[PDB]
Amino acid sequence: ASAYQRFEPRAYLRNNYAPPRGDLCNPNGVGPWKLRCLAQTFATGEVSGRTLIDIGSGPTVYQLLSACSHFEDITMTDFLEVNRQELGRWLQEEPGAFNWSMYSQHACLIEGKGECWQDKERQLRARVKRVLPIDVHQPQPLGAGSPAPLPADALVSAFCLEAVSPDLASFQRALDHITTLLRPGGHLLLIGALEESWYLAGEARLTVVPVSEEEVREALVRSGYKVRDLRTYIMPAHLQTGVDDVKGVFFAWAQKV
Amino acid sequence: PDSAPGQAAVASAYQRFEPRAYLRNNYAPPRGDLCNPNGVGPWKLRCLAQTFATGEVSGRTLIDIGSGPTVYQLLSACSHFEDITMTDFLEVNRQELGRWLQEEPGAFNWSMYSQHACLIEGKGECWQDKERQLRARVKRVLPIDVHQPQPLGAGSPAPLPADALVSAFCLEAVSPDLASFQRALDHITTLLRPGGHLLLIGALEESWYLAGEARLTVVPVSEEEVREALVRSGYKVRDLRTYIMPAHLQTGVDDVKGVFFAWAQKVG
Ligand SMILES: Nc1ncnc2c1ncn2[C@@H]1O[C@H](CSCC[C@H](N)C(=O)O)[C@@H](O)[C@H]1O
Ligand SMILES: Nc1ncnc2c1ncn2[C@@H]1O[C@H](CSCC[C@H](N)C(=O)O)[C@@H](O)[C@H]1O
Ligand SMILES: Nc1nccc2ccccc12
Ligand SMILES: Nc1nccc2ccccc12
Repeated sequence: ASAYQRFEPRAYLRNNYAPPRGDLCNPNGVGPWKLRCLAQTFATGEVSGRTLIDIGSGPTVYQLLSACSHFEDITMTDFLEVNRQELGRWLQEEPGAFNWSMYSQHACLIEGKGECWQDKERQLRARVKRVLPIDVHQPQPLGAGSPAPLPADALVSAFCLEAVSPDLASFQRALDHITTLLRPGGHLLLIGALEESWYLAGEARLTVVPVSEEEVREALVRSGYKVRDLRTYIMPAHLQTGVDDVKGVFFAWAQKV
Repeated sequence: PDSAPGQAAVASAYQRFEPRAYLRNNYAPPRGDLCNPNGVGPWKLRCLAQTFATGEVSGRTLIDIGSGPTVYQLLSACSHFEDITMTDFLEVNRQELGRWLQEEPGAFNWSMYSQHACLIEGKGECWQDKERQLRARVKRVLPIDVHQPQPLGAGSPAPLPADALVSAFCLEAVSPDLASFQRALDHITTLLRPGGHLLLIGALEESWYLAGEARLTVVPVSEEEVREALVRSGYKVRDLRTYIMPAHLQTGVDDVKGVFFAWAQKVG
C-alpha cells in the first residue's frame, strides 16, 4: 500500500528485465518461458475479441506483444503514476524510454509469422488507446466513469495480485474485483510469482503472499473461471538473485463462465 | 583480346570505392528495410536460408568471394561451416570487416540482418548467438583478385580446395565484359572442390552503381548469360531465381533491373 510509494520503476525493470532474468538468448530462462505461454495461447485462435485490459501493467509491455495482434482496443493500467509515466515514455517513443526491443524480437521469433520487431512494436503502440489508474482492492477497480470499454473481451495480468495482497483471501477478493471487468465467456491470462514473499524495487521493499499452483487454481474456480491451462516454471538457481525470493512462475489461462 | 586493360580500368575505379557510402546505398533503408517481405533484403536472406536448410550444402570450409564490407551473405551459412574465409580486393573493405569482427561500436551494424536470418531460419536462435558464431567461424580475411588464375595468390592461407563458395555482387561488378566475367568465374572455380557448391547472388542488367565519388562500371548480364557461364565453368545448375527490382527500390544509386540467385554444384 504505502510500500508501493517508494517503488522505483527503473530499479524494478533492472531487477527483472535486465540480465540475467532479461537474457532472452537462452530458451530455458523465465523470459522466453513467459513469452511462450503467451504466444502459444493466442496462437490457438480461441482468445479473441475487440478489447483487452492489462491489469497492473507496471512499467512493462512484454506481456502484450503476442496479445496485440488479436485486440484492436487495448487498455493498460497501474496503481502508480510513475509506472504510468514510464509506459508513456515507451508508448510515445519519448526520451529515456526502456528498451523492449529484445522482447519484441523474441515474440516475433516465437510467433513464427516472419514479422519484423518494429512492425510488432508499432502495432502494439497503435492499439494501446489509454493508460489508466487502477486499484484491484476496489470492487470497481477502474473507478466509476471509466474511459475503458466494459466489459472487456479479455484480461491479462502479470505479477500483480499476489504482489499487492497480504494473504490468500485478499488475493481472492482482488481476483473477484478484476473479474467484474471481464465479459462472460471472456478470457483471463494470468501470470505470477509462486511461493514468493518479498521482492525489492529500489528503496521499496514489498510484501508478497506466497501462493501455490493449487491455490492459484482454486482461486480462479472460486471466482467463476474454468481453468483451460495452468503451467509452472520452476526458477533455476542462476536466476535466483537477491531481488526477491520467488520459487517458480505460474501461467494460467482461465475462462469466465 | 587483351585482358590487362579492362582489368586496369576496374582496379583504377575501385580506388575510389567508399565502403560507408556503399553500405548506406545498399544496406540502409529503403533497400535495408527488412520489414517488407517483398523487398530485396528479405529475398536474398530467404534464398540463402532456404538453400542451407536443404542440408545439402555442407562441409568443413567455405570461402566468400569479394565480401566487400558486408557479412549478411554468411548469416545462414555459418551454422554449416566451421572454417570460413572472407575476402576482398580492397584493404579498406577488409578493415571494415576488421571493425565488425572486433565488435567495435564504430562498426557497421548488421543486427537487423542477423535478427531477420534468425527469424526465417526458424530455430528460435537469438541474433547475438548467430553473430557470435559468425565471428568465431571467420578464420581469416584475405586479399583477392578474381582476374588472377589463382585469385588468392600462390601458397595462400586458405584451406584449398574449399567445400563451398559464396559470392555476392562481385563478379559482374568487377568485370568489364562477358568474357571477363566468364574467366573470373573460371578462376574462382579452381578454389572449389569437385562436388562442391557455389551460391552466387548478383545484379541483373546493371551497367553502373555508386559508392561515393565512385560511379563504377558493371557488365549488364541476363539470367541466361549467368546460366551459360555456370555451365561453361563445369557446374550443374540446381537453382536459379530472379528478383525484379521494384520501382521504389530503384533509388538512383544504380541502374540494376533485378537480382539473381544461383545454386550450382561443381561437376566431379
Ligand atoms: N492496490 C493496487 N491495485 C492494482 N495494481 C497495483 C496496486 N498496488 C501496486 N500495484 C501494481 O502492481 C504491480 C506489480 S509488478 C508489475 C508487473 C508487470 N505487469 C510485469 O509483469 O512485470 C506494480 O506495477 C504496482 O504498482
Ligand atoms: N579484381 C577483383 N577481384 C575480387 N574482388 C574485387 C575485385 N575488384 C573489386 N572487388 C570487390 O568486389 C566488391 C563489389 S560489392 C559486393 C560486396 C558484398 N559481397 C555484398 O554482397 O554487397 C567490392 O568489395 C570490391 O572491392
Ligand atoms: N519473481 C518476479 N516478481 C515480479 C516480476 C518478475 C518477472 C520475471 C521473473 C520473476 C518475477
Ligand atoms: N551490391 C548491389 N549492386 C546492385 C544492386 C543491389 C541490390 C540489393 C543489394 C545489393 C546490390
